[PDB]
Amino acid sequence: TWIENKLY
Amino acid sequence: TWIENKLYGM
Amino acid sequence: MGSQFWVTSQKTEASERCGLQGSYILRVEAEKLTLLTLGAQSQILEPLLFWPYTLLRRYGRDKVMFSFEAGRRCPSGPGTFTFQTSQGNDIFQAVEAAIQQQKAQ
Amino acid sequence: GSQFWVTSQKTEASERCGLQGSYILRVEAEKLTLLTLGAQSQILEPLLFWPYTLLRRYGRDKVMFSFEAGRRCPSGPGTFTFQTSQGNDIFQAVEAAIQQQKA
Repeated sequence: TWIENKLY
Repeated sequence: TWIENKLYGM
Repeated sequence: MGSQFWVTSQKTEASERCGLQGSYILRVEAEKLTLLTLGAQSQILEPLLFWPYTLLRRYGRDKVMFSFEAGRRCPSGPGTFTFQTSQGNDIFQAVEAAIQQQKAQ
Repeated sequence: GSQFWVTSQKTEASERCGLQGSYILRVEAEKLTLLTLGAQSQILEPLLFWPYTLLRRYGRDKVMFSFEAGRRCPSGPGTFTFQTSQGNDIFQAVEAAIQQQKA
């Protein structure tokens, strides 16, 4: 399912 | 060639 | 957005009213058909006409063209638009596919 | 960008944003936009935007696509869950779009 968005 | 579009008017 | 096709306008009353003349891009999207043309030359583009699917009465095709009849709520006004093209069928499967998905909502 | 029809699955952020039913979730160059049909017009009209730079995280399975918008988003933070069978395709489209920010 998820991945933390590094472009944040 | 043709078909009536049931989605017409919805 | 959706599939795009290089088509040529074939005269009908509706296309004359809207001033259609030669070749255009016809693209099938999620909720409508859009007619695009190419500005001067960079072969740059922008939207000319929108035919929302809930405003398309019917449509058909063959090895020579793809056609459709717009309802009277269209910016185009009601009537038939015929575009000579050798991919009428692909255009028809793209349109039919997109409306069945829109209807499944 | 590319468009997907989806169905709003209740969350606190979705409920405050008045969301419910079907929509088009569009994966564009630099953002995610949620669209609906114009009552008059009958074409897609933007409802909400979520720049990639303001999403905390996003995920997907064979039943949905969801994302967690951070505070600076017009909608407020929270999880936005959308029922769909194409989550992986939306995941992969956002993946690439964010990837192209190699500019």
